[PDB]
Amino acid sequence: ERTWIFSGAELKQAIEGKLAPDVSDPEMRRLVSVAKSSAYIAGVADLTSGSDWCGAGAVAPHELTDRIYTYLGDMPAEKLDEQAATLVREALKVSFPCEQ
Amino acid sequence: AERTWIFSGAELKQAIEGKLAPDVSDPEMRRLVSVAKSSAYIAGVADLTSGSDWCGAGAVAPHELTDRIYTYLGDMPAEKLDEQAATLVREALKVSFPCE
Repeated sequence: ERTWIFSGAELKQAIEGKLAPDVSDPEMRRLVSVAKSSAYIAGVADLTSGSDWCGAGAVAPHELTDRIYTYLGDMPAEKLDEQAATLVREALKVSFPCEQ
Repeated sequence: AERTWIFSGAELKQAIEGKLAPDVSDPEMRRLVSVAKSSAYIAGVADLTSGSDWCGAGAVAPHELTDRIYTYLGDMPAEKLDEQAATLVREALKVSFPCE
């Protein structure tokens, strides 16, 4: 019943530099791994900007990764097995809420 | 600047083509990092919208998503490709793999 490309656990591993399994090079596993996490987060952040979270023009990419990493660190194993993107949306919404 | 998005459509199209990692000097590594970014950006959008904007995640291979998105971005004029990539990914997925 898993159909998602990244789980929360895998996105957390990507941020930590651990999600380039098909890369044999060392000390360039890290570059590919964090490129995946940054780009996955960017997909969710770009799509949801101005709807689920606000202030895209005043937030640096590194700040998005930091908030998401903190949030994923808060999640128990059952939530981290679910799709990563919903967790990114939740992190952005609590971090950078839109005025209701 | 009016632009707040991390990837434009033009940048996602360049990433799929292996040309969005300018601070990576080894050519093969530039290509690997670039396509890692495109795959992960698309995955963020695809995972978030699965079962709502597009359907079939269990049966469609990741490479098929990239192929449909690349075709779709190739359909867009330059002004539209300057907009956020994620909404273009959602549009590509919705026309390619519609729900109900």
